[PDB]
Amino acid sequence: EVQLQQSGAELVKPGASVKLSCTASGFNIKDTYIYWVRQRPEQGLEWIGRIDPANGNTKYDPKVQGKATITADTSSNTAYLQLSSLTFEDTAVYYCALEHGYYDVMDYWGQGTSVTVSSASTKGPSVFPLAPSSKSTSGGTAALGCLVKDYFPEPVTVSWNSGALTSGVHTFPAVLQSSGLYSLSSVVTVPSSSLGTQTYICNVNHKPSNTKVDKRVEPK
Amino acid sequence: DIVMTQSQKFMSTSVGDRVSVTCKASQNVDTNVAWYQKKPGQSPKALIYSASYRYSGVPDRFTGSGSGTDFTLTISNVQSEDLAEYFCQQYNSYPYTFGGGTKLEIKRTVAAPSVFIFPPSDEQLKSGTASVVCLLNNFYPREAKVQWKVDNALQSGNSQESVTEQDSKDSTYSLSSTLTLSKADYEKHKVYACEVTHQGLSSPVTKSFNRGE
Repeated sequence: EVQLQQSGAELVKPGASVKLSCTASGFNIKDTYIYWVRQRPEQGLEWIGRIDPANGNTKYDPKVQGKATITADTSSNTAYLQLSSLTFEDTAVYYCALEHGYYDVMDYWGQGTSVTVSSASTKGPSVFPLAPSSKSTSGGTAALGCLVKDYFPEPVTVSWNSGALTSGVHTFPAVLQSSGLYSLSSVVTVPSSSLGTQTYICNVNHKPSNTKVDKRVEPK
Repeated sequence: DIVMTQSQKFMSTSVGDRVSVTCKASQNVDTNVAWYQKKPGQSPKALIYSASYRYSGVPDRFTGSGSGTDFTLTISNVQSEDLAEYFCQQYNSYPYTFGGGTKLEIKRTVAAPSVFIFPPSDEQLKSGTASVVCLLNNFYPREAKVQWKVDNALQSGNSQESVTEQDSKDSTYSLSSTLTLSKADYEKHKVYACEVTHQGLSSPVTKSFNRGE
């Protein structure tokens, strides 16, 4: 039905500008108010603004007025959030939200777009297999995974078998290495009996470095 | 500056109990208050509108109440899937404001971790680096200690670890620890081990391998 798809994760320099997109499918946005909110570690969830794509009327939080500009293109069923003069404090996950008005609050949310404001350059991760072995099996179950090492900035997305494998998956929080680069691991437990007939592929996306890797994790 | 204050930053409950999340409005907002549920790694999901009206598909266990400045989200018959952060929000006057959020923690029985170890991949070794990963799966409570030992020598300053959020199905935690050495230092030793201490274990559990099978 209705699905909100936002643009990919970004890494922006201080004082630069970025334009985030929120494309709606399965619903003409002329019947909606489109919202943008951000999430920060301390400030929590913060309302940014709202647009009516039927007429273009916008209502902003006066704290971000001037720095944020929301537009909409009804032809593409897409709303935009333009951020100007980005400061280090603007690092956040930016959500777009859609509401009709009968139940009358943001009932459909996008997946969010992580924006990191930094002067450091992006780095693409290496993806190494964590192969199932006698040292990762017990009780008929086998643990396997992928090590996503040395990247900047967050986030990295990890799926298994293009999303078909979700049970028993653990994608751990990233750790900050001394170099300022991040590392994370993603693991899954599977039957040891079917390691010879099933195929396990971790799909790793790091948008700021255009990294898209499908690593097959083979036993032994 | 209509401030939505949620005084309870965290709340501990058990599967089947009842928990009430409070939301304090600095000004009168009548019943123009909504409640959201933010599961880990997911987008916020709208639970209640108009202070007390649940959404289509929301279970009857989520009940909202309140008027004016005092609001309450009640979760009866708490399920393990209810692990999330719960946010209140007023939409009575611009700018709309959200509460600080309340994290729901679920207490369960003690569970010892399953401990697994992964040698460095051949792919990484050709790159000149060797990472060894120790995995602690599905334990409770969250507190656990991992110690790396190389040739029976306790390691210090060359490892990083992180713990997951509570699992939405069994309320356990998982932990992954990575020991990273240069390939030259890795090939200098033989036995790599992570020693795990946890409340569910009567003695430390050692998971090891010998470099070279």
